[PDB]
Amino acid sequence: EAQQYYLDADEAEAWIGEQELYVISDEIPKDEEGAIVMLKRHLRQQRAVEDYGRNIKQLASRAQGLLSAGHPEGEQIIRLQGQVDKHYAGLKDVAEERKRKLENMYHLFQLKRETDDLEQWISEKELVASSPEMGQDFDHVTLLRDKFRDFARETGAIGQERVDNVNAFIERLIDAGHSEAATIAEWKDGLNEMWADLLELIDTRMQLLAASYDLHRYFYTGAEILGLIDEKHREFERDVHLLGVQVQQFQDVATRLQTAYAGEKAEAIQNKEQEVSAAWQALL
Amino acid sequence: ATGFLVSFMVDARGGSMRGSRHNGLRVVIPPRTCAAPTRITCRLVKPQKLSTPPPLAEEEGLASRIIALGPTGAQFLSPVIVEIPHFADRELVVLRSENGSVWKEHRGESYLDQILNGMDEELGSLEELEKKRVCRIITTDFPLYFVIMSR
Repeated sequence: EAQQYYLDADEAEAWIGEQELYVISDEIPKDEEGAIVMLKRHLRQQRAVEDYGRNIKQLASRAQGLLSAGHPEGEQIIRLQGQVDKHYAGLKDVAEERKRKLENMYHLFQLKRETDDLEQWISEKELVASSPEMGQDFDHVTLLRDKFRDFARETGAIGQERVDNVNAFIERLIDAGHSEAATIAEWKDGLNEMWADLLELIDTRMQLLAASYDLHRYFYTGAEILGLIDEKHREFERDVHLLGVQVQQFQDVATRLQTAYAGEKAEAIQNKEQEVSAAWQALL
Repeated sequence: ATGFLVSFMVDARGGSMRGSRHNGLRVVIPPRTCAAPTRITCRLVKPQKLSTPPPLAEEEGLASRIIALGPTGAQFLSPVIVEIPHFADRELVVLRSENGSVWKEHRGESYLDQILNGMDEELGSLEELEKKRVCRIITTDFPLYFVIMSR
């Protein structure tokens, strides 16, 4: 029976040695896939180690029974058990460390992939945001302006969510304690900055297009007014006072708009203003 | 406090703006220098991004990131001022590339009062800029890239 204990203890020792040096691995995953495979394999190996714990406890129980019974070799036996307990504890640690490492390498691969797809997506949205296309007439600019508004909105909505998700994820890693938290943080900072830049680029593009719309809206309105002056000329008391108000507005728009332009373009604005004024005077 | 991340609007009323991320990085568009509302972008790009980074002689080195001002190709009616911060025997040279494939050297003083076209802005002395390590690039147009180097 003590003779039997020794064999059992030697057997447990050999099993521990085998798991520690030969079953568990130091291999380092090259990629997410490789990591998933290694992790899956590692977790089963670790369940095996935990499961062996039953064997060890039972052996202690026997070493304790053999000691308390006053066996001649009770001191020798209780020592071997201490050595086994120790070696087993060493193996559980090594397994847990490995698990901690694989989870870190894995998660990081996921985050890196998700950050990259997102940064690329942002880069793509920026090109659309950089378009110079100003549009040839009023209907064309109306089109671009309306199309870009839809784009600004779809981009704002989808992007903010994706940004939020990468942020929440990055935070979860750091909160659970990750070996690479300093590097992950630089990624968050880089990503958040790009997002802000995209939202600003989107916004200036929109301001550009609003200004372009205003310029074309003015010329369009001038044309309408000339036709309206002409229509009345060829032609009631109230209608003219009202067309008169419409003219006064056009006059205000022309001055406001003038401050923004210079040279050829600014003059075109003035020419059209005077043309309208002259036509209006002819009527009165 | 109106600074920019990467762009801002400006019209013929002129306008002056500083990078909100980088105060030293300054863009001055004086009154009457562009014909219409223009959307100015100014982005600092890492060298590693170009297909043709500026060719480097033996003791030569970059002193700033690549600077992309937009829109590429834009012509102004007179000159505009862009101040770029840079990092600390040898000499500062601004280089520009019209389309990203060829780099050439770019290069005022008494012009300052003139080119501002009446703008109430307090430009620094060239000596104050050297202390703070900023370069003043005066240009009437934007090439794709400008960079600051030392030879």
